[PDB]
Amino acid sequence: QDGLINVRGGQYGRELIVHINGKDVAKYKIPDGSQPEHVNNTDAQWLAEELAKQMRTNLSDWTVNVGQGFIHVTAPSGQQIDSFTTKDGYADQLINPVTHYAQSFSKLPPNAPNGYMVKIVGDASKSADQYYVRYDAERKVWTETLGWN
Amino acid sequence: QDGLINVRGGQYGRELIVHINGKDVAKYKIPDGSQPEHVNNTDAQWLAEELAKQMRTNLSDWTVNVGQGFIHVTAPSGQQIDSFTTKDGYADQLINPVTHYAQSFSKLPPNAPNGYMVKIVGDASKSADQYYVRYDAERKVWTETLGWN
Repeated sequence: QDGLINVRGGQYGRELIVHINGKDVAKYKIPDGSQPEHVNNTDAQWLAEELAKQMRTNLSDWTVNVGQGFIHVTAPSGQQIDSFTTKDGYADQLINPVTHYAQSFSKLPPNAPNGYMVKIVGDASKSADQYYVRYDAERKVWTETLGWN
Repeated sequence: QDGLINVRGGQYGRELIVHINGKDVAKYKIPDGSQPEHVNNTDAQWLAEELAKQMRTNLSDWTVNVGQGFIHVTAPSGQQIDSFTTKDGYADQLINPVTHYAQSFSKLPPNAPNGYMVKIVGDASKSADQYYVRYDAERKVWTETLGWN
């Protein structure tokens, strides 16, 4: 019942969709560069509201906020974020659907706003258990805290 | 009896084929940039159905699906994916035929959809055995599970 899609510099001609709840939500491709309006377009920040303003129209029952970040999808008590994929168009380094479960400490979202926790799972390279981090911030830092339940 | 070809940003003038069952299947080269239709073309996502729609025409007995991903080739009980290579045109970082056997944890496909297992073989750098991972997701994470048979 929350979790987030960080945006990083969408280049030209890449259809970005968000596949929450099975439906194709937040459809946009960054248009082909002929140049002047397109170079202001290729940033992540203008997309960060352009992707989000369509998700305020579609399924439509919960509120969206973005900071430098992400797109902080968060549902009410009835619905959840099952089948959460988000197509990239370019390689994986374009945008990422990142959730409450990362597979390493290095693969971790930059902002992920203050009330947020990740179950870091083992890297399968060290003999490590599965600790949790909980960004807290006021200061951009991933600590280590208690389990959620 | 499954396994997958991740696509990452095919640049201009690179013939991509998929060599399943010996035959040259899914032939396309990304056309030379003169510019406007070609910059929408150079993405991985438009290729992800363009490569797959030819494999729905050729050998033709099994269904294809793609998510953000890959091309999830999966055969029926009679046929298998023997001689599975997939030409890249650019370097190895363009597209990769990746199967149920990786040689390290770092060399591992990003999505590889939920019902999928990899035999991680030893890196020949540590004194390590050959453990299996089994992506499970709902959460983009490679765990460690039981053997298949």
